Amino acid sequence: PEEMRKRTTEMRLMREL
Amino acid sequence: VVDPFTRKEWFDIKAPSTFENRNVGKTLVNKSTSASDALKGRVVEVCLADLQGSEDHSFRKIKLRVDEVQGKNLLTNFHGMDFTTDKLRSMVRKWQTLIEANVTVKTSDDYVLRIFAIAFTRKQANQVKRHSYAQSSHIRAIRKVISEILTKEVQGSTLAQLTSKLIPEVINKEIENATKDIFPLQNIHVRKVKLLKQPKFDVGALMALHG
Amino acid sequence: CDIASTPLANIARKGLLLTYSKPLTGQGLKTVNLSPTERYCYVVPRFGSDLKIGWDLNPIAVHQKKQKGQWTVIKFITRKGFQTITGEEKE
Amino acid sequence: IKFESRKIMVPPHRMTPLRNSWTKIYPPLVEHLKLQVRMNLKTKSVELRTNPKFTTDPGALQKGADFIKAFTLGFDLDDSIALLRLDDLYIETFEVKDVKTLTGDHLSRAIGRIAGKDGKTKFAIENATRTRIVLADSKIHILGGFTHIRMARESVVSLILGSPPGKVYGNLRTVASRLKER
Amino acid sequence: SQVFGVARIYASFNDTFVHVTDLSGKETIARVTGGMKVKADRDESSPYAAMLAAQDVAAKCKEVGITAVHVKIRATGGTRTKTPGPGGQAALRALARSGLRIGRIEDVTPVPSDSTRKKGGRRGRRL
RNA sequence: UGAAAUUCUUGGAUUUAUUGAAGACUAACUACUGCGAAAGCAUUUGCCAAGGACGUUUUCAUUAAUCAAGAACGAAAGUUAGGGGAUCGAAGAUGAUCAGAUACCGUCGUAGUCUUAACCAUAAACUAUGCCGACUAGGGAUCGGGUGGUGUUUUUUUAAUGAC
Ligand SMILES: [Mg+2]
Ligand SMILES: [Mg+2]
Ligand SMILES: [Mg+2]
Ligand SMILES: [Mg+2]
Ligand SMILES: [Mg+2]
Repeated sequence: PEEMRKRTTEMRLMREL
Repeated sequence: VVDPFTRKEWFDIKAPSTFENRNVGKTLVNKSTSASDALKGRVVEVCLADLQGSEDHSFRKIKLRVDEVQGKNLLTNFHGMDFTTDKLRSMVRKWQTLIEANVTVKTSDDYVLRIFAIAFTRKQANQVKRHSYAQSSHIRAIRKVISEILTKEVQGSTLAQLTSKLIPEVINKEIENATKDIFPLQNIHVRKVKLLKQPKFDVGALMALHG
Repeated sequence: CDIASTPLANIARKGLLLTYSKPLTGQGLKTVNLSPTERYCYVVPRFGSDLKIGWDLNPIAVHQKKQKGQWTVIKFITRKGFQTITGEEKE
Repeated sequence: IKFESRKIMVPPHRMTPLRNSWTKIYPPLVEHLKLQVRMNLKTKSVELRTNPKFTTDPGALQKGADFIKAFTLGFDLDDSIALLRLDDLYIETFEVKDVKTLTGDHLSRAIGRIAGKDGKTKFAIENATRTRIVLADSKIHILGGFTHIRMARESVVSLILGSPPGKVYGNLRTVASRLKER
Repeated sequence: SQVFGVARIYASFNDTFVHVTDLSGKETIARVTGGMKVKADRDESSPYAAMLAAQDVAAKCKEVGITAVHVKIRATGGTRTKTPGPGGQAALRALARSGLRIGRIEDVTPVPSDSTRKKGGRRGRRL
């Protein structure tokens, strides 16, 4: 599903944060 | 005591038939006492968007040298290619590896030239790492592949055919397809083309090029 | 009558008197980040409207949300609630 | 008023703030300047074009282009809106490296010295010189009037060369007083 | 029906140049500098100098026949600053207001891959 | 320049464009991340040898830690003899010597900056923090290797690799 993309985005935000 | 523009005369430049729009403006010169000597060797740089009528080429500029003159028409030939500085500064970004290759090669018409290609690593769809640096081995492999592709494309073609390849960016597609397995990439482009040496002039090759 | 600092901030919150400083940093005071758009942090509320006299109030634990890219205070938090939140993130 | 176009490429790190603020960006451009606005997602650049029928001010298109460019460099929206409102605001830019070749911890401290604790030193300069300063890593941009920006540049350069913030702050008060006199 | 030129703007610290030439660049149509439009050397770099300079070149260009110009702004570059200053911006704004069509705006500041040592020295310059 | 003045300039300066020559340096990517005993180390390609870590049901069996004596290297500056001499530039000369936020500014520039064969062996040569060995908390990020998945992408024939 496309919800997987959302999981990638939020993890990306965490890591860079 | 003399306004120079009284003695000036206007001339209209024309482009290669490889480009869609042959009209690229006009220039001027002192009238012959000859004008042709001043016209020969003149170069004009123009964005590919104007010649092809599409904004997709807005970041690409072509330098064309005046090689012949006939009846106020200045017949030019391809002399060089480059990108706009803004586009290059846009492509270069933090947290990625810049891979650049340069190759010196001569066409089938004895046009010795130098091609500079640039590319950048990219993160994949499921990437969660901040950056996408590539190991030096991958960089070297990609550089070898790019150099081989550029040499093959240039050697097995004429200069007009070379530009016919540059305009649709087929070479970039071939490069990314070849370098795909080594490492995912983005912004693969033929950054620059320099014309180092020129063969003996042949007006026939210019007329046939211009129809 | 007299008013304590924290109640004053709550009453001024729905008015235009109250402004929030940037999140504080240090031991004890730390920005617990629930999510890209959620965080819990201590701020220094400023009461009053540089031509008038305003002053800073006692630091308070607040719940901040990134709505339209700006951090907006939704609710105030007690010290115990903030401390529990910090542990809840650690576990 | 002829049909013309402008393009300004927004860098990746600023476009989300453009998304954050764009609701307040297209209104002034379209109503006041009578400018027809768009940005290309494919190229990620704002496209401005002069509409010959409705646009009236010849300088509108360039005014809008600089307005976005002001926003692109990192200036806050309202700070950039002054550019649309006025006509005598310009942006000055330079690197620390032209002032002095600072690297490593020397470079980091120089940037910190300009900003000051909690940005106070930068907040000092902006008010005294009546300008705005954006400290984009080693990249400095100053927005304001021509005479105003030059005083701001001098103070910033003094900090880079090693002048301690305190003596710089004292000078700012002096020039600030002279600004009120004139 | 639309003949093009190139408006070369060189914005230095102490003056601004407005130089309009043909597309090739070889033949100059009109060159004006902030020095000629101002009484004192201090205001040569002033934007007020630039707008006077820009307007004069625009007036000459209309007389010649040039109606559109491609803008190639630049700074001193080299080992010095790489971004055009306010003088260049003011001239560019004037050209738009002058009525000449602005085809394309591009920065061609000389940017060195790696350069020689700068004038300032170790302790710096531009106190 | 704060304003000027030495300076160049109707023999065309500054600026534009087509080239050519010389000597340095490797921007942006670039990050206290990586390598090296340290000093240090950044364009492409080839050759020469060298090295950590990882994997090993391979091999020798105490061969090891520290180290007065003694030896190799040792930033920048500096000396001897050749070469080179673009930029910057101690010294020296010279314009101006009016005004305190811009109060040390400008022009010419010797030695040097580069390189070859040897000397000199000093730095805040800093983690102001000897070397080897053991033990004493949780947490997720990164660099190199390795193991595992019936995980995604790719090979757009499969696949196997590569990247996640
Ligand atoms: Mg690396
Ligand atoms: Mg010598
Ligand atoms: Mg020795
Ligand atoms: Mg050191
Ligand atoms: Mg130990």
